[PDB]
Amino acid sequence: RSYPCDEKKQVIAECSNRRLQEVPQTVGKYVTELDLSDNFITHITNESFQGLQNLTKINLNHNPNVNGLNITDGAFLNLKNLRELLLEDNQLPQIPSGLPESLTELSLIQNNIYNITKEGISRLINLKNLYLAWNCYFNKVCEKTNIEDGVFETLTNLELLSLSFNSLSHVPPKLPSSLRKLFLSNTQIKYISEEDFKGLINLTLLDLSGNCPRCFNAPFPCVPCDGGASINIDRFAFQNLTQLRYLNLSSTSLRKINAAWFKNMPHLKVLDLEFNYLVGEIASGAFLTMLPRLEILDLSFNYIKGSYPQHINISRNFSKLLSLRALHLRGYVFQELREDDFQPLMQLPNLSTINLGINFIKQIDFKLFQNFSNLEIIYLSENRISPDFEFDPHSNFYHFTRPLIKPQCAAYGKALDLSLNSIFFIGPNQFENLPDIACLNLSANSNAQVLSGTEFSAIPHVKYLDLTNNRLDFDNASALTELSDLEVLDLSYNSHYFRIAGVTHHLEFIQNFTNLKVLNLSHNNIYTLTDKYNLESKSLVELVFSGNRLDILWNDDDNRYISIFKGLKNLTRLDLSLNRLKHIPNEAFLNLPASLTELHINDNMLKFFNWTLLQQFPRLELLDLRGNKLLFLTDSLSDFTSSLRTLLLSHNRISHLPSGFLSEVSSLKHLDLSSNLLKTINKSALEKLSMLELHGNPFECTCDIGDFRRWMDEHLNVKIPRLVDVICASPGDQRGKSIVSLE
Amino acid sequence: RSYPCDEKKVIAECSNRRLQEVPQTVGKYVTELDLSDNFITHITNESFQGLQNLTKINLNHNPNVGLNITDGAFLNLKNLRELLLEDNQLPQIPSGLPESLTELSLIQNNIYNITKEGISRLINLKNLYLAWNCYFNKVCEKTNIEDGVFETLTNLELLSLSFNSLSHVPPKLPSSLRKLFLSNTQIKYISEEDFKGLINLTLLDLSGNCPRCFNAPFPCVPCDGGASINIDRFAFQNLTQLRYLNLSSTSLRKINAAWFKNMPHLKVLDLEFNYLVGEIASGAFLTMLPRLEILDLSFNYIKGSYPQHINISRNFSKLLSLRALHLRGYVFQELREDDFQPLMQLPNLSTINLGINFIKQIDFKLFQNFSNLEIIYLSENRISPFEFDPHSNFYHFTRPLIKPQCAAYGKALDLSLNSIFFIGPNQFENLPDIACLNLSANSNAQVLSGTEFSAIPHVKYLDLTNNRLDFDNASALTELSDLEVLDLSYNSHYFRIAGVTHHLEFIQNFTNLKVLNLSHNNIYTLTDKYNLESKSLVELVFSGNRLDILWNDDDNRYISIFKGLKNLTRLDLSLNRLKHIPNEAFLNLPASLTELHINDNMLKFFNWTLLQQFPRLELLDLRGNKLLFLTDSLSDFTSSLRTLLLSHNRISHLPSGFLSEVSSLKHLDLSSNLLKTINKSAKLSMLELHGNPFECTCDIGDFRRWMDEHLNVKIPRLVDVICASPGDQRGKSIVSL
Ligand SMILES: Nc1nc2c(ncn2[C@@H]2O[C@H](COP(=O)(O)O[C@H]3[C@@H](O)[C@H](n4ccc(=O)[nH]c4=O)O[C@@H]3COP(=O)(O)O)[C@H]3OP(=O)(O)O[C@H]32)c(=O)[nH]1
Ligand SMILES: Nc1nc2c(ncn2[C@@H]2O[C@H](COP(=O)(O)O[C@H]3[C@@H](O)[C@H](n4ccc(=O)[nH]c4=O)O[C@@H]3COP(=O)(O)O)[C@H]3OP(=O)(O)O[C@H]32)c(=O)[nH]1
Ligand SMILES: *[C@@H]1O[C@H](CO)[C@@H](O[C@@H]2O[C@H](CO)[C@@H](O[C@@H]3O[C@H](CO)[C@@H](O)[C@H](O)[C@@H]3O)[C@H](O)[C@H]2NC(C)=O)[C@H](O)[C@H]1NC(C)=O
Ligand SMILES: *[C@@H]1O[C@H](CO)[C@@H](O[C@@H]2O[C@H](CO)[C@@H](O[C@@H]3O[C@H](CO)[C@@H](O)[C@H](O)[C@@H]3O)[C@H](O)[C@H]2NC(C)=O)[C@H](O)[C@H]1NC(C)=O
Ligand SMILES: *[C@@H]1O[C@H](CO)[C@@H](O[C@@H]2O[C@H](CO)[C@@H](O[C@@H]3O[C@H](CO)[C@@H](O)[C@H](O)[C@@H]3O)[C@H](O)[C@H]2NC(C)=O)[C@H](O)[C@H]1NC(C)=O
Ligand SMILES: *[C@@H]1O[C@H](CO)[C@@H](O[C@@H]2O[C@H](CO)[C@@H](O[C@@H]3O[C@H](CO)[C@@H](O)[C@H](O)[C@@H]3O)[C@H](O)[C@H]2NC(C)=O)[C@H](O)[C@H]1NC(C)=O
Ligand SMILES: *[C@@H]1O[C@H](CO)[C@@H](O[C@@H]2O[C@H](CO)[C@@H](O)[C@H](O)[C@H]2NC(C)=O)[C@H](O)[C@H]1NC(C)=O
Ligand SMILES: *[C@@H]1O[C@H](CO)[C@@H](O[C@@H]2O[C@H](CO)[C@@H](O)[C@H](O)[C@H]2NC(C)=O)[C@H](O)[C@H]1NC(C)=O
Ligand SMILES: O=c1ccn([C@@H]2O[C@H](CO)[C@@H](O)[C@H]2O)c(=O)[nH]1
Ligand SMILES: O=c1ccn([C@@H]2O[C@H](CO)[C@@H](O)[C@H]2O)c(=O)[nH]1
Ligand SMILES: *[C@@H]1O[C@H](CO)[C@@H](O)[C@H](O)[C@H]1NC(C)=O
Ligand SMILES: *[C@@H]1O[C@H](CO)[C@@H](O)[C@H](O)[C@H]1NC(C)=O
Ligand SMILES: *[C@@H]1O[C@H](CO)[C@@H](O)[C@H](O)[C@H]1NC(C)=O
Ligand SMILES: *[C@@H]1O[C@H](CO)[C@@H](O)[C@H](O)[C@H]1NC(C)=O
Ligand SMILES: *[C@@H]1O[C@H](CO)[C@@H](O)[C@H](O)[C@H]1NC(C)=O
Ligand SMILES: *[C@@H]1O[C@H](CO)[C@@H](O)[C@H](O)[C@H]1NC(C)=O
Ligand SMILES: *[C@@H]1O[C@H](CO)[C@@H](O)[C@H](O)[C@H]1NC(C)=O
Ligand SMILES: *[C@@H]1O[C@H](CO)[C@@H](O)[C@H](O)[C@H]1NC(C)=O
Ligand SMILES: *[C@@H]1O[C@H](CO)[C@@H](O)[C@H](O)[C@H]1NC(C)=O
Ligand SMILES: *[C@@H]1O[C@H](CO)[C@@H](O)[C@H](O)[C@H]1NC(C)=O
Repeated sequence: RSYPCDEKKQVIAECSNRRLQEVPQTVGKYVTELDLSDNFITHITNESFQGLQNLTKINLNHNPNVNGLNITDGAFLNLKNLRELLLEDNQLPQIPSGLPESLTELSLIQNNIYNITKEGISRLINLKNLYLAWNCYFNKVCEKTNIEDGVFETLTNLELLSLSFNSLSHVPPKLPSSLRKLFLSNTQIKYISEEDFKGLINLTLLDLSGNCPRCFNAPFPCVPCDGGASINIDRFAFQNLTQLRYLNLSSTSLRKINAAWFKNMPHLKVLDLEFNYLVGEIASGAFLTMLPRLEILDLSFNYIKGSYPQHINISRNFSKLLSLRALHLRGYVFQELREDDFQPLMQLPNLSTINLGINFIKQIDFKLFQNFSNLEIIYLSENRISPDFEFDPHSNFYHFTRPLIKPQCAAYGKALDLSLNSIFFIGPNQFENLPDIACLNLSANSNAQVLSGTEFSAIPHVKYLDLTNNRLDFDNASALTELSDLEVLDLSYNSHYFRIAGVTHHLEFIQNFTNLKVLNLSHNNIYTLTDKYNLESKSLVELVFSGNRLDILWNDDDNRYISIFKGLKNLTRLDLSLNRLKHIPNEAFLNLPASLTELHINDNMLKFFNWTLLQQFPRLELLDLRGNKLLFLTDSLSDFTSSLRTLLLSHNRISHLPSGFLSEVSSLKHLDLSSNLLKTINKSALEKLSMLELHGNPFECTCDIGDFRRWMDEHLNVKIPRLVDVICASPGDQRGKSIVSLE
Repeated sequence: RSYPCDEKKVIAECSNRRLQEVPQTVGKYVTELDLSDNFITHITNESFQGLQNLTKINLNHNPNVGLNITDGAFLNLKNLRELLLEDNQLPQIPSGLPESLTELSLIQNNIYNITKEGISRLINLKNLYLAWNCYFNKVCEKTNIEDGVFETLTNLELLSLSFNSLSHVPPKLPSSLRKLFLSNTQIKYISEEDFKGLINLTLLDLSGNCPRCFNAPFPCVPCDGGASINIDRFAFQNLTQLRYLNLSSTSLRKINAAWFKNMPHLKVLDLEFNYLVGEIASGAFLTMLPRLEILDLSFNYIKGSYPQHINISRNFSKLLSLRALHLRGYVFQELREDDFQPLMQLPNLSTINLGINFIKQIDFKLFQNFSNLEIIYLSENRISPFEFDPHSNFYHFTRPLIKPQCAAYGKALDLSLNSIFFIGPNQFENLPDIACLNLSANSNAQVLSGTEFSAIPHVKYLDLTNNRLDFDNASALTELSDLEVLDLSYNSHYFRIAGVTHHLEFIQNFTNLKVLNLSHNNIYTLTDKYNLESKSLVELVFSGNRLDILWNDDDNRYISIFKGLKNLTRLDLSLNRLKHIPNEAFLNLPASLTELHINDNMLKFFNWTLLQQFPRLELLDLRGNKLLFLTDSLSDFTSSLRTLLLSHNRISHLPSGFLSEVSSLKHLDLSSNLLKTINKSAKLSMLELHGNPFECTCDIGDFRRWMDEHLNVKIPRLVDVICASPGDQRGKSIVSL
């Protein structure tokens, strides 16, 4: 049984974030990939891996976690098959000397390396990917980056070079022509000469973002080119970049795009022009002629500060972008979207996504979207429609790359996102002349209206409706029923009226949906309903009821809600967490749908749980009771269940395991007992279980512990994670140490 | 040193201490004993034997999480006046309670039988509480009141019987009564005989008898066919001294004016939760109330009905003494000027409350034409551009409608929890001279520009919390020259977004601004001006923001973010995720500070030597962090520090000399840390140590010795200052060795 790492085959040794002080000498001979990131390793020497000649990869990132990792000349030199070596965030002062010449990936992102030397690098002929980003940047106290002449020239298999967020001042000379991707973002390069990318006939990606940056409102310390000038790109800079697919020129202070940049660039797929000053160019846009194969165009945050124009001015020459799939125009900042303003786009055959987030737009003429060929995502979030390093070095710096629309919503069809606006009620004609919308997000519009069964009549086929973070007033039982096809409904965070005991709350409308599969009512603080105390639906499969007040609903002095979930005949998944529950009336538990396969009651305050009532739940596979105050287990659990696969009891107050509880239920694969109060496990508990969790428990590590230890050896198919977290509370000398390490 | 209680001046506070039974170590000299919320299971004549000067006993909520009392167990207690036995699941009144009893509370038990044997022996009772013994869907018997049981109680002033099944006003009540409480007692009928003889009654509560049950937040049984309570027209005839009358939720559709004939001093009339819409618009009984100060007609809405207007009878103009009119939940669309006519000449009408009416429009000019409103309460409308506490009102909350700190300044207008998502140019035309304005929770997303409040320029307290304000203009709120308190908490919406502007410059422009709250805005980036500046400002709350990011190691722009706050005495930096504070950032905090909070962050280290630049610093709060050790040189860094809070850190060892370092140091909190000892080595008035894991061997004795030799050093919760080790000491307070 491996220690300290968790070893598997897919041979990986997961060994991260385990407070290891030195490289463990206890790693299998057979491991090919070792991860020791986020540990406290302070030294590496020609000893540190002596056992492990079959190592293809070592991750040593972020050591030591909260001064600097200390690597000896040739410490890795003995590792003949070492391919990928990650050394990020290790406060290195130089590139380690004597690296094995077999390397293909080297990463030194986020260290203190300001000298890139032949001695360090030139001998590594097999390097494919080399990452030196983020060594000198912002107001980090650091030197200008010295790149020794010809250091890269010998790297003739190098496909990816990244030097971003270093002070370079000039594109380094003598780059090998093997290069496919070249990242030089935020490098302080003012000027790009015809010579800089001369040879690079294989380049597919070039990133010159952040050189001559647009600094207004920068969320980082930002230094403009003198006068706020744009980057200066020679007319012929890109001449031989025939294979370029991706070009990032975000925040280079462009007022003018040169069309001839693109003359020899027939395969260009992505042009990123965020954070420039391109309002003028968006109105003119000759360069657009040059880009009929472009799929993605990001023109976000090019606004003129202070200027809030009536309309957006889009060149007719947008019509020429025949391959365009997505257009991003956040942050142009304009008051009104009129049908004609988007004419140049209405015939683009493959234009699927339009993103106008964050434009402070007050009005939109929605009939305009109809006229589009093929829109699948209309993203209008964040407008004014009405009735220890801050930046991840492995992320895009200029936007977020999460999907615009949850995938679960977009699978249903056309998507319209009106989240984070001011649509505080939906009027009669609000959704008029819209397309057949299937996925609709109205989250956080502070919508306080009484829905009544007509508001979505124009878009009756909505299948996924996100109404979270509003303040909806449920005083009408026809609400939403115009949506016969509704499958998913998200009503989380509409507490506003639910908190007020004296106003009606009608949730009757739920029964009227033929196809409703998932319903989210979390964080609504539900403690009182009007007239009908029961949730009913023949359809519903999942109910999420976390963060309401079942403590008040199932209070011992009130019977009204004793069956609140019973009418949910089709239910398999129920979540009752964060309901302040101290106990559940037996009658109320036995009234939970008998169809349940998955029940969560975690993060309440349960002192007692009545295990026997499980008998009314033949199909129950998973039971989550984490984060309650549970004191003991039943000793005959298999009397009460034959289905239970996963039982979670982390973070309770269990001090004893009953007689043979390990082998109590055959069906139990996964049992979680971590962060409880076990000081041992007697032979008593001995007499299909894949995983058993035990970390956090205060173990008494005397010879009383030997029974279980023996058990661990006799059942190595029972996985016990985090063995370094399965710790002796006592005795004094054994305190801190893993139970697994003492004789 | 008292144990296990904390004795004061002579009051033994001994509640919530996990006591299995009454402690036998109670100071013999104690008057009041609090043992509420322990796990006590039995009381005998043995329990309180040694204590004879007992005025009062509290044993509520025992055992907490079945209180057996023996007959006559309290008999030996010759001076016992007050006895609290709430929430003990008693099956009967206990027998043999002493005669000296002036106050008995038996709220929340299982007592269904009120007996002479229990009660009639208690000649001296002023106050008797028997409420909440059988109610709702509790399994309980109808309540038996033995005939005449209260007859002998001729000093009885308060009798509370609410929330029990009575069905009739028990007969034969001592005429001493000032206050009779009979809410939710299932009494359909009030006869002429029921009160007749109670000539000193100032208060009568008949609420919840024949309840209005629609949308009730509790299991609710109406009288047959929604019928009203039946009150005999001479039922209140000899109730000449009545000041408070509660008829909430009695299903009244009609009020008999003549109930108020002999009652010309009624001050409070509660008519919540009935059906008095017609009565409100006709209302002869409004003539019979010339001294009435507070009238509550809330929640008399007709369900479904949502009328254009509110119909207020002319006769409201006879309510000459009216100070506060509560008209929640009438439910209607539009408040016109003509509709509040009757109200305009009432000289003392200071408070008008229309919360929760779903109102869409108001003619704000109508409030001018009143004689002297101090409080216009319009929260929770549609304006645009055991569950229950047995010591609270059942039908409304009793907290001030407007926070006292805001009302203190003058006329107040509360428009919270509406949909005023921007303030238009006339939103505040025709208003009185408002001094306190609440616009919280309106989802207002506007760019304030220094003109929106011109029509009410003397606002001194402005609550704009829970909005989504867009700070894109340095002149925001600058028309309010008199502004003293500005609360902008919970306006994260746009501060989240790196790409839009965030202009806080406007703050320097106020001569008289004292308090600024910017909590929970997740502020991490600001536009152009990176500094907060004010000559006047005295307190800044900045909790719930991102100083971890503002003060990041690779950015210098915010290193002086608070320096320009030259007059500042209180600064809150809690909940900012700070793992460490740059030294140059700390030194840049205003030197005027007297109080600094940096609790609930994640600090591993603290540069104590930095305290030399803060010579007026009295309170330093570092609770809920990850500090691993204290300086050993504190005397050298500060001579001003009185309170030092380190609760909930990871401190393992107390530095030699620490306990006698500092002269200014009154109060030191080290509860919930990792102290195993306080070795001999290590103005002091209080020292908190509960929650630490002490080694309870002989090493500990030097500290015990220390405790004895300094009784002037309070150490609360000694019950909770527990041993972790060794195995035979685990569990035991460190005094009990
Ligand atoms: N460019 C951009 N993208 C944003 C923005 N806000 C959200 N996003 C989303 O990032 C996601 C990643 O976009 P990004 O353009 O940064 O990177 C793309 C594009 O550069 C590129 N791509 C993607 C699609 C395509 O048709 N052609 C193409 O070249 O492949 C990357 C991987 O993204 P994937 O599409 O596989 O998730 C997109 O998923 P999205 O359709 O929901 O809108 C995108 C934003 O402001 N700008
Ligand atoms: N009656 C009533 N009061 C409500 C309601 N909602 C909030 N409140 C507030 O609770 C508070 C308590 O009022 P309530 O009528 O329940 O009880 C009063 C009144 O019954 C009575 N009183 C108060 C003032 C007075 O002039 N005359 C008078 O008889 O003494 C009690 C204590 O008041 P306090 O000392 O807390 O101000 C008031 O302080 P408030 O001015 O903000 O408006 C009140 C509500 O819906 N109804
Ligand atoms: C400028 O524009 C280009 C957009 O083409 C950006 O390149 C993209 O950079 C991200 C972040 O490093 C890369 O994503 C990462 O990819 C690796 C490898 O597959 C994976 O380990 C990470 O988790 C993450 O997915 C992405 O590959 C890359 N795009 C392409 C086509 O290679 C560039 O980041 C932009 N520059 C800045 C500063 O925003
Ligand atoms: C309201 O509850 C719904 C339903 O539970 C939440 O949406 C669901 O969120 C879960 C994860 O939180 C999604 O499951 C995940 O699927 C992904 C991708 O396939 C998988 O990688 C994850 O391990 C996980 O299984 C689930 O698909 C999603 N369901 C739907 C229908 O969208 C929702 O987040 C809740 N709303 C709020 C505001 O919290
Ligand atoms: C019916 O209306 C009357 C209006 O007076 C309400 O009477 C009030 O009842 C509350 C609830 O206990 C009393 O509050 C208590 O005041 C005493 C003062 O010594 C204090 O010790 C308690 O902690 C508690 O705060 C309040 O005094 C009382 N008002 C008067 C003038 O006595 C009554 O509660 C209403 N009934 C229901 C069921 O809501
Ligand atoms: C925004 O910050 C202000 C200033 O901290 C908060 O208002 C202040 O709230 C405290 C209590 O948290 C008040 O002090 C308390 O006063 C009461 C009554 O005098 C007293 O009983 C307490 O012992 C304590 O002294 C303080 O007066 C009050 N300040 C003002 C100017 O009203 C405010 O609550 C914060 N807002 C939010 C939404 O968190
Ligand atoms: C509806 O719009 C809201 C608001 O933008 C989306 O909420 C975001 O969701 C992502 C992923 O769930 C989170 O990481 C963000 O934190 C959320 N933002 C906020 C402000 O809450 C929501 O996901 C959208 N719904 C769908 C179905 O796409
Ligand atoms: C402004 O309006 C809101 C209306 O809710 C008040 O916020 C409430 O404050 C009370 C008293 O502190 C709290 O107990 C409530 O929980 C708060 N409710 C909400 C929804 O936040 C606020 O106090 C009012 N401000 C002033 C100055 O009176
Ligand atoms: O927007 C509105 C308008 C009126 N009502 C009415 O107010 C009462 C209490 O909520 C109910 O009868 C309901 O009809 C609402 O709930 N919401
Ligand atoms: O409501 C608005 C309208 C426009 N802008 C403008 O948008 C840009 C980014 O915030 C800035 O120039 C600002 O003037 C806003 O910030 N908020
Ligand atoms: C790191 O360790 C090496 C030897 O292992 C030593 O020569 C060197 O001085 C150390 N450097 C630091 C800064 O610890
Ligand atoms: C673009 O849309 C056309 C139809 O207008 C379709 O034939 C073609 O397959 C689409 N192109 C891609 C790459 O999806
Ligand atoms: C629901 O609202 C509609 C629209 O006004 C109305 O016709 C209907 O009567 C309402 N139904 C209920 C349950 O009140
Ligand atoms: C909703 O379903 C119920 C049947 O349970 C029915 O009474 C009602 O008319 C339905 N309303 C709509 C709009 O489908
Ligand atoms: C029950 O749930 C299943 C999904 O597992 C679904 O196919 C079916 O429609 C549901 N039953 C009814 C009556 O809707
Ligand atoms: C109004 O209040 C004042 C001051 O408390 C009081 O003296 C006066 O009698 C009241 N006026 C009336 C008409 O009740
Ligand atoms: C703030 O907005 C007002 C109103 O639009 C305008 O007059 C003023 O110039 C603005 N001030 C700033 C700081 O831009
Ligand atoms: C606020 O004060 C600053 C300088 O202290 C000044 O620049 C600005 O014009 C002032 N604004 C207003 C609206 O008074
Ligand atoms: C500083 O605060 C104190 C107390 O509020 C006050 O006396 C003084 O006016 C303030 N100073 C200035 C310059 O506003
Ligand atoms: C504390 O700050 C002072 C002043 O900057 C500095 O001299 C000292 O080194 C700091 N000490 C620690 C513990 O960092």
